[PDB]
Amino acid sequence: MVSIRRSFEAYVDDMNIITVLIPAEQKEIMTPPFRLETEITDFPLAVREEYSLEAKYKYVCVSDHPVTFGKIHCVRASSGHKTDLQIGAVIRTAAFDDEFYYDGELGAVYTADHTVFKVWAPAATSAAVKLSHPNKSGRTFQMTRLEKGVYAVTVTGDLHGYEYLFCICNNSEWMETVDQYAKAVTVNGEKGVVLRPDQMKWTAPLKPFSHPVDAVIYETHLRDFSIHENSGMINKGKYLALTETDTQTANGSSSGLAYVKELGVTHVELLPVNDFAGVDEEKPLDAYNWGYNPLHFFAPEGSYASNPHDPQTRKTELKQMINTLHQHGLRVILDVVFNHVYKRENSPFEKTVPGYFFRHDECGKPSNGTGVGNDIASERRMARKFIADCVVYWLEEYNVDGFRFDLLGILDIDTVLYMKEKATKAKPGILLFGEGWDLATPLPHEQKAALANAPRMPGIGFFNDMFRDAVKGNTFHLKATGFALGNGESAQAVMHGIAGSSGWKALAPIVPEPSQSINYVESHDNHTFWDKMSFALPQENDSRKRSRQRLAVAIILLAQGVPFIHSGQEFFRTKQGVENSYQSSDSINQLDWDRRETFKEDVHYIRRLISLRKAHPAFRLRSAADIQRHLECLTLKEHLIAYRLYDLDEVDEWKDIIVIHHASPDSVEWRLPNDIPYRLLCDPSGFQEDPTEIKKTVAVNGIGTVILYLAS
Ligand SMILES: [Ca+2]
Repeated sequence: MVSIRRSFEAYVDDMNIITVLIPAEQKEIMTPPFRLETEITDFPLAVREEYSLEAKYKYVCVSDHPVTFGKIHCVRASSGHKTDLQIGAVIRTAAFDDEFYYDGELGAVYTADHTVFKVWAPAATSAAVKLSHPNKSGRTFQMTRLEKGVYAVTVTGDLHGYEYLFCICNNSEWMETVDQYAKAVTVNGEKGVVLRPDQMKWTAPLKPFSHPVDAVIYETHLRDFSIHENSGMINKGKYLALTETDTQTANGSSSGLAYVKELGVTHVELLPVNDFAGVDEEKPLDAYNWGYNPLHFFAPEGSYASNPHDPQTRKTELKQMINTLHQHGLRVILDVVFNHVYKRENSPFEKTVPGYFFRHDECGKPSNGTGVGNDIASERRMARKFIADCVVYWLEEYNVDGFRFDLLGILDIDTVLYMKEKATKAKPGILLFGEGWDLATPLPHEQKAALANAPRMPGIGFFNDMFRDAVKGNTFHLKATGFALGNGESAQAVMHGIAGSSGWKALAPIVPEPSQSINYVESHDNHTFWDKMSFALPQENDSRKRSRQRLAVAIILLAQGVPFIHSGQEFFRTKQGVENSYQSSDSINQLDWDRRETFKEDVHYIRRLISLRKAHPAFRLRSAADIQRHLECLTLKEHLIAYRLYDLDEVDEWKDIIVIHHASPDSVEWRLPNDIPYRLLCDPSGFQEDPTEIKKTVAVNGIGTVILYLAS
């Protein structure tokens, strides 16, 4: 690794302190007094303290006046030697943040007449914009430093289609980088692209969503969803697939958009659609990736587009997909990754303002609470601005309906509340939730947007890992089993989840209100419910396993809270035992439409459970207080849980509702809390077309759910 040759080193580690490092074998030569120099300036430096290091001797110096950024600084030793003042830790100080915070817009501001380019690079001494265009003249123009560390330049002419890169000079080293706010990029996101507004017209206006507990979330990956040969969709693994109406499998079973609509889901959650690394857009079939390797936060991923070479195309297709879903009454949730970037060292953040956008440990090294290399320092003011900017942009430009925050716990609460204010204002009713894991990132525990602090984040939901493990079984231990798999030890936790996880007797609340509990038993992470259960119950036949998985769905779908379903879960999706399929082949990750046909009856069961939920508000109480007033547990045994919803006068169409979950293949009788005749709406066999009436007792035969209801 080559480098600029320098006599000694000097860094601005704080607004008024300069650290001078002198190579050991020069300690007696390059000695103090040290002076700071710049055009029009030459001041003395006071040595607060000095001490030896491995191969260098250090001097912690103080300056009477705070360092002025944007200009090259020289520090001279008494020996006459000099070196350029480099950037130190000063960038991560509150003082530095308050001095340079910029509240204006950044990026490329286009007009048919001219484009204004702006980049925040407070610690830099120079910046320029590099313009290029297919078969055209390339030009690089110096940018001017304005207030708040912002560099800008106005380029006359119509820049539509022009590619651009920023050149930022930090510590006398120029780095080339894509605009952090790039809203379009070239294939494989190598350069940003300036594009005129595409005049997209949203023709499927939707009123703000009623309430979180009224949603049914369906998590899917754009490639997985339609890549299968029998998917019935033409644009396999592309944005346009979901725009295809009335598609069906070879045997005639509904597929794609029609399928999703038919299931009764309200929100389709998509894995990362912003540009990420992991798939060569030039050869999309040669590799696969979930997409959790952020490159450009304001631009779409190119492998899902019909043509990744034409900058506007991916934008057009993602917007059409979203508008079409809306035309069909479906809403969209975007999985976003503001907790880290792919390859910190070469990221736009690091190349523009070194050390600013990432958290560091006490030793000065990048923290790794995310476990993937770096943690975005959301608490830094321009980072908080970026995240808020990004969320509002996706809402305004792509008209989405919510966001699932990957590693939500890595973000700081103030940032979360700040973006929430801006996001809900731009789009009333949107869903905002994520995995509030308490991770080892350098933030005080009460500042982490973790589950534990849910009480301070009203309007933000969290994946309920407790309810997940209670029903399915511990996720960390393959063999561990949950209530649905026959473990009576988790019956109470399950009942707690059924009640919205907002407190149950001796059990402390998981979240304050049910609107904040994302109830699920499967997601793209870890083994699918089918594969997990297959390892935990190696001696159980497929038929029984199917009943257990259907049981887990009924528990979640008939539970207070916000139901979440992993795509393919409805038909026992399997990944061949793969635990973490982030980069596995399509054979592993594709949505198996053949399996969808095979278990069309099971899929139908979950469809009925969803319709049941939608037709009865009793399952969608809006507060822990209302739940305490209409839900009560009637029986809690190792393999049997019976609860009921009552006093539903102005709540439900039905006067009383009883739900019994049985997790054992044996048969048992269950006494009702009264002798009034009820309607047998469902049993382990599934829903009954013509509900028979039963009295005093009811048979509970095998694994499954029985539902009784009293009309009015
Ligand atoms: Ca990409």
